[PDB]
Amino acid sequence: AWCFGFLVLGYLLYLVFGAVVFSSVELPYEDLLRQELRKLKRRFLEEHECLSEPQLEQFLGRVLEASNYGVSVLSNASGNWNWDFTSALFFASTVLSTTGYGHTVPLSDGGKAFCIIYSVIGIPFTLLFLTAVVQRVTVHVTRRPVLYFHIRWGFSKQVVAIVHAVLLGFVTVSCFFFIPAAVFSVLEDDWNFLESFYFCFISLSTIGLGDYVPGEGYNQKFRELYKIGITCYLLLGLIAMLVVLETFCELHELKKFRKMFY
Amino acid sequence: AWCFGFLVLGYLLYLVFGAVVFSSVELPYEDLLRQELRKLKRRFLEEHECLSEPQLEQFLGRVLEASNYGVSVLSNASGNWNWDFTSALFFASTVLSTTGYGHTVPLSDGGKAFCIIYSVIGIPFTLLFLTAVVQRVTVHVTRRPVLYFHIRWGFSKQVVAIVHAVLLGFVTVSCFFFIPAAVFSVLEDDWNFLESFYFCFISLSTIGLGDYVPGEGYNQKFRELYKIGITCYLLLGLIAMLVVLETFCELHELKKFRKMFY
Ligand SMILES: CCCCCCCCCCCCCC
Ligand SMILES: CCCCCCCCCCCCCC
Ligand SMILES: CCCCCCCC
Ligand SMILES: CCCCCCCC
Ligand SMILES: [K+]
Ligand SMILES: [K+]
Ligand SMILES: [K+]
Repeated sequence: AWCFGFLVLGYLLYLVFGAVVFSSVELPYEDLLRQELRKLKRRFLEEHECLSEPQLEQFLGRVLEASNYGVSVLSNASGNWNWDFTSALFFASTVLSTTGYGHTVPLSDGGKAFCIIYSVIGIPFTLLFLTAVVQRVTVHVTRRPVLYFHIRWGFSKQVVAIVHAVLLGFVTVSCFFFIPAAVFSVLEDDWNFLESFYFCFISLSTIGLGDYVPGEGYNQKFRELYKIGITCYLLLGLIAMLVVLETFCELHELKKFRKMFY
Repeated sequence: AWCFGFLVLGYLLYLVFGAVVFSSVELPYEDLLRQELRKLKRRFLEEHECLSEPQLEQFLGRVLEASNYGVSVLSNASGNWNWDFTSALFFASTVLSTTGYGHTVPLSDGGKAFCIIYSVIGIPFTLLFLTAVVQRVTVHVTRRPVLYFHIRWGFSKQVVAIVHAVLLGFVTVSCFFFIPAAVFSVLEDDWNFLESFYFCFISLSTIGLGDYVPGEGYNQKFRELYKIGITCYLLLGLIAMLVVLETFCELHELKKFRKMFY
């Protein structure tokens, strides 16, 4: 009934809350870096006294645009190749999965045209693949065992459904957040558990903001195999998430909530 | 029946197709830029003959990391502020909407911890808001008029549903892709219709790869109002997309397909 307006107001106010706290958290840091660059650049020109400021600007602009794409001039402009076939496979999985990883400017002019045609057919297609798998998977993982819980012990399905949903909710977080976060943290030599879990969450959830992809390690050994394994893991984790989500919707308490709310 | 395996093989082969074409499209361009930096940096050191290469590396690394975050040293390190309250509001809407816009490294250490707690409660919440609105909206926009089409002219609902779905599919693309792409293209002075439509598609779809957000224009006048209007537009466009998607699922031909497929 009228409560629907309450949800909209609460949600929009929640968004405002998120915005203000994000600004407070990131404003002193960004200001600190801004001040740091505003002294470092000036210092560079000061001590050298041999280089000109307008002339430096063209070089800085070109390199910065290059790093916006994702190619760095560091290491004699010879870092780990960024657009090899394997990384492209990770990129395609992340576009279809809607995680959308990539750099500040991800694709060149021609590649933005192609993405549109590729994705516009491949999003309903991947969605069709995902729904079919969760459908087939959910019957085997969740509905059929609930019947086993219902037949052998002969007690209320609703009690089983809540308990089954929570236990599944725990295993998937255990198996697909805590364990992978540990794996990535030990593997990558520049991360810790919090940051690795951040990547896990932002990957299994389809946010995928920015890039922040494990694999940018210089002189990585099995970079290709790593890339293809984190792609299969990503897609499959989205399935597991899209199964625990499905079971929660089936629950009487949650499905009743949405209907009573409306 | 067995056809399910055919879908999985076709989908995975489709992903491989996307990867190879993406690599071919982006490999010569990235190589060209890589070669260009591999001559430009060397030229810079050559003509100046006053600056040292290892000493330059620290400065380049610091600035490049700063631009990975999204703060540029250009314009005397005083460009349009990036983390003001309004931009943060756009960022929060894009995290909840799962579009995930942001730079190569979007958030500092503290802000990655906060995002997890904020999003983990706010994704089921925004999802709950979205489903409620499409539910209420769909009845008014689609079901009730279909009844008008069904009562007044008294002919097959299925014919109406297909025709109604296509017409709705046309209006929303007309109203929320072609028109906004035109608006952004004329507004922003550095884009054209193709690129603007690319942003529209990647925004209404939850991909949102990289950043590529209109608003980075230097000396923008009404940047704040622009930011808040493109946030309301983004969220609302996701609603319209999540309504045309819903109506297509209702169609007998499409719902039959998924069931016959399974
Ligand atoms: C790829 C299909 C569309 C997007 C699906 C997004 C699912 C998000 C699930 C979030 C689960 C809860 C995380 C805390
Ligand atoms: C909002 C959170 C769940 C994800 C919904 C994604 C919807 C994608 C719609 C794509 C429509 C393409 C039309 C041509
Ligand atoms: C029960 C079918 C699972 C299929 C998983 C495919 C992962 C690429
Ligand atoms: C029919 C209700 C529409 C609500 C729109 C809210 C936009 C922020
Ligand atoms: K995304
Ligand atoms: K998404
Ligand atoms: K994204």
